Amino acid sequence: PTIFEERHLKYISQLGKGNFGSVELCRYDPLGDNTGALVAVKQLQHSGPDQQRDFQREIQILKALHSDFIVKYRGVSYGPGRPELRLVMEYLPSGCLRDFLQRHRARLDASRLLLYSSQICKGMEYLGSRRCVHRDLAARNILVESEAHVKIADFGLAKLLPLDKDYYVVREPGQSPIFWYAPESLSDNIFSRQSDVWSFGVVLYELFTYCDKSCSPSAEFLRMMGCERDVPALCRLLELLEEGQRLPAPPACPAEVHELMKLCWAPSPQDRPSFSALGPQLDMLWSGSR
Ligand SMILES: CN[C@@H]1C[C@H]2O[C@@](C)([C@@H]1OC)n1c3ccccc3c3c4c(c5c6c(n2c5c31)CCCC6)C(=O)NC4
Repeated sequence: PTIFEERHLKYISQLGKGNFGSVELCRYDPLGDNTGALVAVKQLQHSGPDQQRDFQREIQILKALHSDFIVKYRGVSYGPGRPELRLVMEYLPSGCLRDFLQRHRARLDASRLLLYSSQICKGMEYLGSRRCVHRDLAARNILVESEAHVKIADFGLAKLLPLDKDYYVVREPGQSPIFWYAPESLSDNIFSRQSDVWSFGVVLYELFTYCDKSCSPSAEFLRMMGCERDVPALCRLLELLEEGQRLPAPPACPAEVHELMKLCWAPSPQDRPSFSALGPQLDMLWSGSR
């Protein structure tokens, strides 16, 4: 079904919380019988004729998206006596990539990481064809369908590109540390398919570091910009980036992987590679690891 009756959505537990709004695990159980399917339901804690307009669009977007590497949309639920709208998506028990990479830091080898990279690239190439920008690409936003299959989640920050432009100016930031975004995003609030690419490079980094805290983007960068005094991090970060400073090669990270990484971090958005050009490059490296 596409429209879920509010009263048949049995709350199970909390899946996650955001700066605003949240996602919880429920089970659609009209009988109470417990044979209803479990789903992932996001809802806003701040309903007003403004952020709802954003949520409305978010729902339409995910609904229009048809990719194996993008969290699947199930329906909506015009909630409890309304303006209490709720987004219903599939539920992926294995959780998000972030924790997965930590729980399985062992079993996971380069080819597998490349596989996830490849699949993420794919779901990203597709989004681009839909004139859409994710804005918040990160390992914490990637979910696991199965051992060899991941998907992109959280489209709460996504933006549809106006027909006449290849970029969007959004004052609202993403939810990850400033070290995940493109310079133009940080200095001029400009996001685009090319900015998604940059953040994709950070994801790559996260994968090959297995989302370790010691060598995470923040950790490496903070211990790299430690300088000036009392200078906002944002300002000192941009400065580092302008000087050619980029994240290092994660320990035991194949050389080639780090080179693609650096490519994604081209100061100029037009110098970064496209997802369609990245995909086959990764597929090579994957088939190169056997
Ligand atoms: C660390 N990141 C959060 C982990 C957790 O809650 C979040 C907030 C975030 O995951 C994208 N989350 C969403 C946010 C916006 C739209 C959809 C989701 C979402 C979704 C799921 C999900 C899960 C968890 N989180 C999930 C989700 C962790 C435990 C495994 C399942 C899910 O299974 N499908 C949609």
